[PDB]
Amino acid sequence: GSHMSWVQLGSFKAAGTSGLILKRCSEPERYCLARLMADALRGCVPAFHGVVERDGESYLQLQDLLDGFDGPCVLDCKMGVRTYLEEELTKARERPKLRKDMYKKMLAVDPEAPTEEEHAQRAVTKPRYMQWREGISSSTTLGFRIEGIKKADGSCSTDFKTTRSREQVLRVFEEFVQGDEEVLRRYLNRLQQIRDTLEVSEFFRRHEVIGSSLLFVHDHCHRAGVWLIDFGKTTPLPDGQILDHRRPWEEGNREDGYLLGLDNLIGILASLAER
Ligand SMILES: Nc1ncnc2c1ncn2[C@@H]1O[C@H](COP(=O)(O)OP(=O)(O)NP(=O)(O)O)[C@@H](O)[C@H]1O
Ligand SMILES: O=P(O)(O)O[C@@H]1[C@@H](O)[C@@H](O)[C@@H](OP(=O)(O)O)[C@H](OP(=O)(O)O)[C@H]1O
Ligand SMILES: [Mn+2]
Ligand SMILES: [Mn+2]
Repeated sequence: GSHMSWVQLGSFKAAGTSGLILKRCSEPERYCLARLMADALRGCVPAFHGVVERDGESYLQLQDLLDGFDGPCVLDCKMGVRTYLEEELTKARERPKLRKDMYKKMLAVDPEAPTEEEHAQRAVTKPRYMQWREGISSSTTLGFRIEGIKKADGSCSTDFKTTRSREQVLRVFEEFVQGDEEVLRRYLNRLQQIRDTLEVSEFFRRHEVIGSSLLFVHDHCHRAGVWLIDFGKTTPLPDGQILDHRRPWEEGNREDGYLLGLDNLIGILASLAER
């Protein structure tokens, strides 16, 4: 029905118009959604209708991706081998912002993960925290990770920080689709068509795509959709340089491994389909 329905049952706000949702405006994301409405990827992303002012603050007017669905099941998949901007590595070297919260969140999962100095600081840098998160999840090895699942009653889970192996990921999607062969076939058809669109997209070859997700939505009527969301960390390459989105990331090359992720994701769903 609507995302705000689930939020009720915080960058998001209810829109006045039916089938729309408001997201806190960010300059990079607004720039990206405007470009995307004129790109090959237009149909692979939520409709962007412009910006509205609400309680003296700027909001993106977006398609509510849950509108078409009757009690939607939702899975958010963060795409890429790298999940932070290269500029974070520079800031952490010249002027580190020590994060006590990120130390705690790290300590919780692996008490041996922090260094002697991090233990002394009770704090880590963001890039260090994000690189650690990439390695204990599937991000580093498969180029994506499951972030959360969110059904319509309100039953939700974010308990996937150590979902890392191909077979672990397959079992999460297995549980998500609950043996619905039609939903899985539709998901795979949609991902195949998204990969084809990304491989010809003028936007995609010219932009570093960090921290974006694929949103999987299905319902008990076997309706299934997938969209790219969250362009808040998607930035243009300088002087007409391009990415292949498959080759390994090395500081300076701005590679995101987005298509390495999508290739592996398609391979896992295709594997599940044959079980
Ligand atoms: N257009 C949309 N329609 C419906 N639901 C949406 C839409 N965009 C986002 N959502 C939901 O909101 C969640 C967060 O979206 P996202 O764009 O990643 O926001 P964010 O504030 O950047 N969150 P995060 O990346 O986790 O720090 C998604 O996982 C969906 O469940
Ligand atoms: O709690 P988690 O999931 O272990 O870590 C989150 C991470 O998932 C992501 O939401 C990140 O925001 P980003 O993608 O850079 O916009 C957050 O960073 P920050 O706290 O907002 O700096 C970081 O904490
Ligand atoms: Mn996001
Ligand atoms: Mn985000």
